Amino acid sequence: YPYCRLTDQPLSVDEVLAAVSGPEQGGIVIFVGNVRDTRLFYEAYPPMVIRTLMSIIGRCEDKAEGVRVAVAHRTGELQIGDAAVVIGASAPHRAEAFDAARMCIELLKQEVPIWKKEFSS
Amino acid sequence: ANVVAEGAYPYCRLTDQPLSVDEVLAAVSGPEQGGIVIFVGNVRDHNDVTRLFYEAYPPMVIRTLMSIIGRCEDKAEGVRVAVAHRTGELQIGDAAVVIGASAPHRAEAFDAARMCIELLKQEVPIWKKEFS
Ligand SMILES: [Ca+2]
Repeated sequence: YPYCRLTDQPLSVDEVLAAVSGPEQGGIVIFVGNVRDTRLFYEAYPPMVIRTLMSIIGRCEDKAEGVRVAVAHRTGELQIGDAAVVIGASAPHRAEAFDAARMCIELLKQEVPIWKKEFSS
Repeated sequence: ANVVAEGAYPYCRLTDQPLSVDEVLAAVSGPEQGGIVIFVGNVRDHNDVTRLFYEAYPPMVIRTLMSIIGRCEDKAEGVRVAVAHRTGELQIGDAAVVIGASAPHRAEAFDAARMCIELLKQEVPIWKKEFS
């Protein structure tokens, strides 16, 4: 199965990178979505979100041969500098890894149902 | 062997040692960088060892990389690009290049990363041979 995580813990670039690596993957694209410049919370129902993430991964891998996609999304409280999402896509060639990573994040942004809360301490 | 531009310098590293995603990632991170894209170009197999060298003097290659970075950064506001490049003897699976690009938003980060690798491949001349 693909690497597909929804967690309250800091995301791992190492893990996403490893999930997507392999002898035949010449190109790897990794997207990191960081929190920019006050408290921030992500609230989600994990079963629904994870299912949605799996759907997205399947559609992205479907575009070209040898394409591997991994996704990690964070929930809970976040700080400036924290990764909210980490996406990895690999392919024999760089074009297909760029295509899959970009497709993955656009779909995620459009589809993953999430509540965003902002208040001030 | 390692040469790296640190501080205010744009991140540029030439080495014969294993590359690091984390270092490149840190190099383009910032309070206002909301979207970050990393490209890793790996040695893959076509039926086990690859030797890679510059066709030019390393300082010439650095000038080239620094110029490429400048141009990629000039395309939009808040764009940061970083390049790590490895030569010598590499294994199947080894990273030959790690590129990082960041920006306030994701679109410019993807643009910068893609532009960077494209300019690199057409402007940085590399001696490449496969061995057994
Ligand atoms: Ca050549």
